[PDB]
Amino acid sequence: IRDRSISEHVLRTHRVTIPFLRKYVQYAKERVIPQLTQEAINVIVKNYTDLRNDDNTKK
Amino acid sequence: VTYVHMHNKQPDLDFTPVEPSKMREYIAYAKTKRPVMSEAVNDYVVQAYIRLRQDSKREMDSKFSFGQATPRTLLGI
Repeated sequence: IRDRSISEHVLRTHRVTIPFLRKYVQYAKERVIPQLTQEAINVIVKNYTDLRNDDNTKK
Repeated sequence: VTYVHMHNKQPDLDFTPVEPSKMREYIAYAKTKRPVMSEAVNDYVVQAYIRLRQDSKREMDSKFSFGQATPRTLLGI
């Protein structure tokens, strides 16, 4: 099934856009920086303790 | 660490930091003192070095304790 998805992909290869994209990219640099809020603390405090307590039992 | 990006200053209601320009001036004024020792503090250090010299040389191993105790240790302290 994975080989099938490889199959018709390369076959149609040899027979929304990029220039719109980099306009959307470089516009976001000079006016889009955000600032952290109170809701950003409460999840990652609970989450990072799990990253120390149980990921060390794996990797 | 999360409070670092909330603001640009860490301590809160318990401590105020020392600015470095005023800090170094108090350092530099302290650099012109030259304290001199006494005789009672001479007595306290000698037997305390015998504390260090005795228990360092009872292991003589490659264990968690380090090998040798220099006289330069007393030169520092």
